[PDB]
Amino acid sequence: DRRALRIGVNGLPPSLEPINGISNTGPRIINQIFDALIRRDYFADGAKGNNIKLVPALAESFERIDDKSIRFKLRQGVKFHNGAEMTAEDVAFTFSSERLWGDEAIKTVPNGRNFSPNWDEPVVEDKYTVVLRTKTPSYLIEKYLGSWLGPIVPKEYYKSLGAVAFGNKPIGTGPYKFRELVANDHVTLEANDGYWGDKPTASTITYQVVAEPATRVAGLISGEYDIITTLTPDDMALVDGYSDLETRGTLIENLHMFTFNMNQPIFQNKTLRRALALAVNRPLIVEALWKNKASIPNGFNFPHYGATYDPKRKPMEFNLKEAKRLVKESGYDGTPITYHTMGNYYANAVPALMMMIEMWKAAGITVVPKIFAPGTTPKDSDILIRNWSNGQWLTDGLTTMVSEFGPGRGVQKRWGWKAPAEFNNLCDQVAQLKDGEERSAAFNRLRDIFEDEAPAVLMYQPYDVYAARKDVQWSPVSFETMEFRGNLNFK
Ligand code: NA
Repeated sequence: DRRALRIGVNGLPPSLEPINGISNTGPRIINQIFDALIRRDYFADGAKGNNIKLVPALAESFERIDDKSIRFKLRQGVKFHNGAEMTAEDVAFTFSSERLWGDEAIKTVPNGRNFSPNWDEPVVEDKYTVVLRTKTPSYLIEKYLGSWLGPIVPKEYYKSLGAVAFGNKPIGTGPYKFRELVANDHVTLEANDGYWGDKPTASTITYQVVAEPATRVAGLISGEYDIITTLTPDDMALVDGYSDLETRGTLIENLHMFTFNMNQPIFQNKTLRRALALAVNRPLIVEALWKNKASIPNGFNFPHYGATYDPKRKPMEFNLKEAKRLVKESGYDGTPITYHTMGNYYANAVPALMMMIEMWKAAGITVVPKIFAPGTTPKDSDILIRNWSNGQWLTDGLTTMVSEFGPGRGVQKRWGWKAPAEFNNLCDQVAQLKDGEERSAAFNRLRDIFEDEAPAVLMYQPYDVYAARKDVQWSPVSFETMEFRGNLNFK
């Protein structure tokens, strides 16, 4: 018979509503309850969980009909876990102004517009045909629909509960249905044997919260968990030493960085930001703390961007002499500069910060750690430097250089980055351009402006480490989620 699967997790998301649950901990549950119109086929063509190939999922087929619209022909007879049939009304509601990107929608789905292209209202043409469209040109609609924005929600059930209550009792069409949630303790899912895709291989999946990695590792050894999440390379020797267990790691499409509150006088100008960027010996941090498993990106540039990945782009430079030169040009007077970090919320954050403080001290810059406890929210006027992480969530270069650092977004509006006019004009263009030499050249120009301006300093692409009992065949994917479709067998 099928075995129950137990996953020892770092935590649970604030909600299981597909958008509001977007976090380091939500997608690994959400991916099981819901399906999107398009699925990223991570293991296609022998790829090691990193293929960017998008394949139809709830959409039987789709045809792009112009630079801003796609007509989807949906699978018919597919049911949500409540017994309701999925139709074009459910898909239109999922990406409607009412639920997702209108002004009232973002009161209960705050990131609905942030994670969306410039949508126009979906058009339901018949029971199973829906045109999803943007107001302005967008050759990124397919990638958005294959991203964490994509999960299809049941209109009648979602509308009767609202986004918050739906988040505590989600209903989707996915291989595993929601059974129960005990806040910050566990989520249990059950096999959806009415699933339109392959039969689920686990009878139940339990995500059990174990805050401390050491206790997660104990639980795996003891037989409490079959898989455990959120380990670092340092934990690999202990786990791999057991003949019944093994680590399963992968580079993830996330970016660890530090950024500045550019409203502060010292960071209004690019000079000290550039001095702080050029003084970081990123290879040293990667060798010492990540066992050379983390990757330094060659600019704001990753292979999963696809046509907008530039493999020939030169690496970001460590130039202590040029950093010292810029410290003098900035007029820095030795006042201590705080670096806000919520402990090791981002893996190895305090150890990396302690190494960077010494690199900054070498360039003649005094940076002091301000390790704020979790839950606390330091006010903006108190932040000088702060660590940040950005999930590189589309299989495209738009996210996050354009989505986070673009015009009207946080880095410019809230954190005062006065980006050069060409950067904002190229940001607007790459959202609308089709992939080609113009689009690829514009991203390289945006990358050059980003490095020149230093609104943030890219540290590295982290290496995520899972551990599992060898009798559970399951491979990680290059994203902060877990995929069990064609990837979960009990030996
Ligand atoms: Na993990």
